[PDB]
Amino acid sequence: TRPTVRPRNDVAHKQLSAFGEYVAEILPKYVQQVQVSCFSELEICIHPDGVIPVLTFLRDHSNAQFKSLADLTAVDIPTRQNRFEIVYNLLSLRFNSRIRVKTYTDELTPVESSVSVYKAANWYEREIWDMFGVFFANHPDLRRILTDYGFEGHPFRKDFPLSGYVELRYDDEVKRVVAEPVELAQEFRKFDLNSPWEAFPAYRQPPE
Amino acid sequence: GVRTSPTGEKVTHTGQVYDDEDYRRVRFVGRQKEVNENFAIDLIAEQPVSQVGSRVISCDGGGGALGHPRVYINLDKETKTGTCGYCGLQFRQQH
Amino acid sequence: PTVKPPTARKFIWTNHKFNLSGTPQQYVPYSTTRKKIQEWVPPSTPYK
Amino acid sequence: TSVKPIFSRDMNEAKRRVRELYRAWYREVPNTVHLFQLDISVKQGRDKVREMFKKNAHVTDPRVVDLLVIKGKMELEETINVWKQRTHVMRFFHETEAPRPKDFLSKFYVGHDP
Amino acid sequence: SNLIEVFVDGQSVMVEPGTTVLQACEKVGMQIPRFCYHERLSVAGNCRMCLVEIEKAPKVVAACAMPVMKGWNILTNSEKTKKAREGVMEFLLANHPLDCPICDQGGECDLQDQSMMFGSDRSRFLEGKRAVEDKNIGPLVKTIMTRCIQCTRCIRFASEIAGVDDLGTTGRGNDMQVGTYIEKMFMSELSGNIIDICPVGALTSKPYAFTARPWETRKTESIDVMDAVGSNIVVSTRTGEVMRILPRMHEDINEEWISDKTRFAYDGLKRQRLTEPMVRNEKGLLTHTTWEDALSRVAGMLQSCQGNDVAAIAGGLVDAEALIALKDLLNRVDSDTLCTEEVFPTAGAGTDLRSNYLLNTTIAGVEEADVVLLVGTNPRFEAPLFNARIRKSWLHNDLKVALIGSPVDLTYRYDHLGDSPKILQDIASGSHPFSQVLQEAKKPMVVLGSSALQRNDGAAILAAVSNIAQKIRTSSGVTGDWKVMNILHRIASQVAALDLGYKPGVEAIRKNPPKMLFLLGADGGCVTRQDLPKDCFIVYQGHHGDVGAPIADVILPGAAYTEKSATYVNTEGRAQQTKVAVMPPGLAREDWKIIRALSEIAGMTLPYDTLDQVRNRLEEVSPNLVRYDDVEGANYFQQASELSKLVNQQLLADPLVPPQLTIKDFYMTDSISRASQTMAKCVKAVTE
Amino acid sequence: LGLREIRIHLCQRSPGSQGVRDFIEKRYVELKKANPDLPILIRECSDVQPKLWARYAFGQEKNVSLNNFSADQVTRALENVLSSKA
Amino acid sequence: TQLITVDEKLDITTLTGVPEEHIKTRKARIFVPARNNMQSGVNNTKKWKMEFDTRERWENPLMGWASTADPLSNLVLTFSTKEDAIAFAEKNGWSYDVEERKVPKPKSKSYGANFSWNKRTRVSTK
Ligand code: SF4
Ligand code: SF4
Ligand code: FES
Ligand SMILES: [K+]
Ligand SMILES: [Zn+2]
Repeated sequence: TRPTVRPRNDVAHKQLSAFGEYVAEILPKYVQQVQVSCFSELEICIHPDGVIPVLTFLRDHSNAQFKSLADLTAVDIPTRQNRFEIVYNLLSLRFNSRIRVKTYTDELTPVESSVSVYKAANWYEREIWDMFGVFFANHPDLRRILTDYGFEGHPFRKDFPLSGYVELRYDDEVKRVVAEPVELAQEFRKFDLNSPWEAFPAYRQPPE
Repeated sequence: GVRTSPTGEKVTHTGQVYDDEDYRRVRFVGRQKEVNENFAIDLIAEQPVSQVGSRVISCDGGGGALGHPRVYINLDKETKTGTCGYCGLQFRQQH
Repeated sequence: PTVKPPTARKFIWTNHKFNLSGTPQQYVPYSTTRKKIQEWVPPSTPYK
Repeated sequence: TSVKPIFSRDMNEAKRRVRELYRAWYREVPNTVHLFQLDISVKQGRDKVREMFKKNAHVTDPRVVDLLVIKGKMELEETINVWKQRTHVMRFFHETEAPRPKDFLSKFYVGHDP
Repeated sequence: SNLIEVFVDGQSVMVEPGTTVLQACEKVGMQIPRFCYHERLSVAGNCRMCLVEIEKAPKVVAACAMPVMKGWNILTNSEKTKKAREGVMEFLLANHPLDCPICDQGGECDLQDQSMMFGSDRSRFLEGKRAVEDKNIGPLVKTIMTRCIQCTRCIRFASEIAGVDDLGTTGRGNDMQVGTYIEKMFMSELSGNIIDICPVGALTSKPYAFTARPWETRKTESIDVMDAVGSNIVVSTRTGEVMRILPRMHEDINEEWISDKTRFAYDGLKRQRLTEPMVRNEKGLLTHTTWEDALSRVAGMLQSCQGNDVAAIAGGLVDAEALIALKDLLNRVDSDTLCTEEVFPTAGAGTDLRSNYLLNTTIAGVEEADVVLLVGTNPRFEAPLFNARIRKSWLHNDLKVALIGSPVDLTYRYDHLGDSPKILQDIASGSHPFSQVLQEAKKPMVVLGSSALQRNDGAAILAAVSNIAQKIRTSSGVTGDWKVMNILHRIASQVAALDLGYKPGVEAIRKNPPKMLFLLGADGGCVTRQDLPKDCFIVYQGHHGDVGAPIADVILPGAAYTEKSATYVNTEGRAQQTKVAVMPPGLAREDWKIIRALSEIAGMTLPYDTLDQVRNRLEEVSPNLVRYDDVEGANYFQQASELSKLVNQQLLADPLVPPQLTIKDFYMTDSISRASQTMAKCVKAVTE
Repeated sequence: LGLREIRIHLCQRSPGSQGVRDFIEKRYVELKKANPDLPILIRECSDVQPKLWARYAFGQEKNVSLNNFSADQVTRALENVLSSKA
Repeated sequence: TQLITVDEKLDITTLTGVPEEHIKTRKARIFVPARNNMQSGVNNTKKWKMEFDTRERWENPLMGWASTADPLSNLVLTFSTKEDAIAFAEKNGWSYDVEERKVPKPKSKSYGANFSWNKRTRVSTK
């Protein structure tokens, strides 16, 4: 298993599991799950109402010092009743490490903003509202940053189609760029690429 | 050997030709209809048949790695010539 | 190519053509497939 | 059934926010018409605002109407400051689309839309 | 309970004795790789893909054949299991030709998928592969035996399910070929199903060959309408064009098979279609005309009638929605002369009770029976999958089959009692040993074919069979849950029309001739212009123009069964719905939409606009039509038997000859099949 | 101008249809002998309340609820429906 | 407290931004997809698929490409079981048709049945 297989590190896995136990024991009010992946990456899953009292801990404790906010992401999983999965990625420079803090929300449930902790989120979660529809409480300046000004609907939801609902064209009748219902010259060919055999035995879910 | 429909249009090797009442022929006025004059079937038709000394024969299309994957053709029958799946070449046995 | 000529083939063009856009020999796209669904031609005989 | 509120505790506060949004839009319709050099009357824009407000007037959930009020505030902020264009304001008034058929006979003549 | 406990990967599970290792691993949730094992075929065990290791045992066992024992721990993903799978893949791909880019199985091939997910990634074979000469078995299966792996599903299907016993394995060793040893045309009613059970690309659908590819196709579930079985199918289309038809999985109807007519009617579905309304010109030649003019002409000629001067004939491919729409439209004009092509006797109970015109038990009830008595039918060509179910019960359940009619082949052995209908009169009076055979039976079954009811004395035969069934049901050992009187149908639109209250047969029109006739795809020619008055306004509403379209005055193009959402009821009373795969070509619309638009333009507008309102109307007239995939039992055979005993009808001594005898009369049945090139090729192949 | 067809929807198992079942169990037979040309369509289903649909001339329809009815009450119901003739 | 009580059905048609005609006139379909009969794997029949109907797909005037007008023609959603699919379908106001899954019956396979003595299950060839 030497040349074509990725090497496995166990000291980093043990240290990340120890830090996960440390975090889950320091904060038992909001932390739900702690899991270390196979490629040595820690994940903390907490309650949404504990987004803010956890993160500042990871920004201010001497044993964590996760001073950088790398990426902030929401993931749409329509199976769960809380279809939006907010993901904070934190980087600690003094200890040279990376952590992931995950939480959940639905459409109508507000989430407490993180601009009081990391100022970069002042843009990041704002883009989330532009793409998914997750409302963030006490945001300083919340407005759409990527989509069009008159755009209705959140495009990154999985129920939103690939092509939109309106397409633009110039009109000499009104001398204006107008929006019309979408009519494609060629349909987007949907491909069925999933092999019908069992993919991995180690990731086998139990049946009903 | 292109055939001419009596609407004036040349006919492609796929057999497509616009009918005399079709309006889409107005896309060809003031311009030309581009059609390949090298028909594939009429160019593979005159290629001679090779007699081999064994029951089965391997075809790769020539050039080694520059052709099609190598396929083995059985020539057990004495009525039809064994034609290659990819290249269209046909082999047979001298018996 | 004066010392290394290309291999001769029966389908290689004997004359090169420049860009023909804007001229009456320019390329226009068209479908290369026949009619997909045929139509019921009515009979020519009287119905009585 | 226990949910977290955002701004509106009950339906009365949400209706108060709706009335505030309509007040602001009725205030800012003439300035939107004058500043963008829109070639329509003030009454057309004001009754367009009324038509949209009556169109979205079927909701009984405080959170949904609260989010509608927030999105109306976003539209008001994008209109009050000149961030939109003439086409963005005129996109509400569909002027290029032909009137679609509505009765069954005309839709049967046109196509397969059920 | 005698369920013993076994282990899969250290996890306990309880199974019945006789459960294989493959079945236990499937019960836990891992699908063991296989090539020759099939869950509806006999176990062969001659590919060794299913080799797994039981712990504390120095040999790998075949999971497809070996039964489990108590305490067995099946190591499904240990080292030696993977070594055995990799060796089997190396041996399987040692002689396989490099034919994937010319193959029609590419993208849907079991060998490629199992080679990637279980086999190795490079070849140690440095020698020459074998090359097997190709054969031919008809114009339905393109035959390339170079790609066969000798899995022997061909022989097991042709011997067990199809029951023809012509395929075999000739040779010994590496030169063994799966063929027929002669120039024999393998042609049965379920031939094309072998194309479904070839894990490699050895056998290919010939009309489908070199036309499409699985990953670019869209799959739409639908219902088969070419017979009254009601098979569930999947139509795979490519960019708004139907490409191929595959069977679905339904353990009560069509388990994973379809007939060849279902498989190959699509190329005739895409030919000779009606794409525009046609009206008569000044001469009388049918010329094209927009929707408004034709609908106005029909409404103007319809408003001039009142009473029994309008009628309606429904073809074999009509949904219940258009049936109820035309029923409401002609009830506004107050005409009750609504007729179907196929004749059913209304004497006695008639179409009032549901118990005397359905396959009353189930399709699957043949598994719970032991004596079956067919009366004047040929179920091999009328309902081929019902015949396959009877054959399955004959093989496994040890059935006892008999037939009263012409000596026609049924792909098994039956008791030919003669073609005289008077033999039925022998069974009711006990003057035959078969009366005692039915008497000592536990769960008997009497099946009466629809083709025996289309003669001039169908009522007498129905009365005799009903008397026989009610004599067995009371005098013999029938508990009460079991139902004895069954009727097999052959038209998908017959049961749905009879459930809505239509008058079966065309005798009502022939009694009093109308001045306006409505045809819903009535290409059977039940009536012609010699059975009608001088000035008749015949209106045709169908997709294919075959027989009733040249004689029509106004032609209204409609939608086929793959082009509209349609509610169909099979021969057992189960209701099913089809789905739209491709929109109808040209200016053709859905049939009930045409009827509703005609009613709206005539001032007799019906109170439904969309499909859900029509289904609400269907629930209003008969609720069982809106309960999908749910069969409802129809009781009260006793009342029908009591009502059928009054009018004593005399029989006929003519032999009970079904109209379909050989395979050459099976392909040409309906309008879709009559305008097909594959069907004409099949007829030319079987008649030569 | 007349009665054209009668429809009786009922259930197979629910006790609310039970008396209606008794009608078909006891008094349907000669009823079919009473009217030789009136189609009385009996429709049995799984979980449907009893009903009686009577179609009159020119598409007129009448609905009479038959839930929790005895044999005599349902006999009076069909007798009134037959004696309407409107 | 910081919590309120809402006792109404979740209807978010007004916040998804979809047009009206693609809300009331579209019939969604929730189903377990059937196994492709050309293959033998059953991994593709593990999760529920929510799809929509098929609208018109006409030919292009240039080369006859599949020109369409439905924006929801390629929308396929995957749900773990039936109840969340029904909840999501009723959450966006889409009228739905639900088909129950069809589990195959566990057969009783015997290898010795091909070699019986007094039964019809004797195979003719092997
Ligand atoms: S049968 Fe399968 S492995 Fe063999 S050539 Fe065809 S696609 Fe390839
Ligand atoms: S042709 Fe296919 S199904 Fe028949 S024996 Fe060979 S691999 Fe099996
Ligand atoms: S599946 Fe068991 S040996 Fe083939
Ligand atoms: K195959
Ligand atoms: Zn070659």
